[PDB]
Amino acid sequence: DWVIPPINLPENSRGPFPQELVRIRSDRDKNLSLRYSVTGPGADQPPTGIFIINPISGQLSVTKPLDRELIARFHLRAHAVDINGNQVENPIDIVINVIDMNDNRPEFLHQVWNGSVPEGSKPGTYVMTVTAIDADDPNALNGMLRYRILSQAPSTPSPNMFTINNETGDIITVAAGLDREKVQQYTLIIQATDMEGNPTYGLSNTATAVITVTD
Ligand SMILES: [Ca+2]
Ligand SMILES: [Ca+2]
Ligand SMILES: [Ca+2]
Repeated sequence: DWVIPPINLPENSRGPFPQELVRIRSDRDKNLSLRYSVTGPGADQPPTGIFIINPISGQLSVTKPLDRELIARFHLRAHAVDINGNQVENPIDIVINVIDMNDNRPEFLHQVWNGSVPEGSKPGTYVMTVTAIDADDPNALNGMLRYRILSQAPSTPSPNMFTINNETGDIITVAAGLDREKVQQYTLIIQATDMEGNPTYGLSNTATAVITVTD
């Protein structure tokens, strides 16, 4: 059977509601006198009443701003009986996909990671891996994040003893001169702006790390 073309709607619509879309209707009204209704979540079920369908005509409409993070796609189903309450057309399916929008800053799991790194270690050594997550869609720039170190402290010897794999997020050293008696531990702030690190559309957020130099 031919399948009904999916309506794609982005969350956080700005109304006014009800918004207009498709007009699902049966060609029986060519002599008959139909009447419609919808079913399934958003219709006659939780959120009950988000998708309404003008009994007559068939305009299919949505009554509120949506959010992909609660329900991404809707599997509604339209029906049609004639005024003598028969049943002329088998219920047809309808899919309302909800498209992603970057409306979720990235969280960092632990807001305070900890770790160590040996005494005076050769550069490029691996110290620890911090990570973050983003509720927005993963195969999307709204869910693709990148990490960077905003600050280090103490500021000596070199005010940049570490680095962090912009993609995977594991701290690495690039400078030498680590001495647990000259500096027992470091405190770094870690940012993780999303949108593929994009600075003017990515939503940032932070967490910090304490690197304990091993003796
Ligand atoms: Ca949301
Ligand atoms: Ca985001
Ligand atoms: Ca989202």
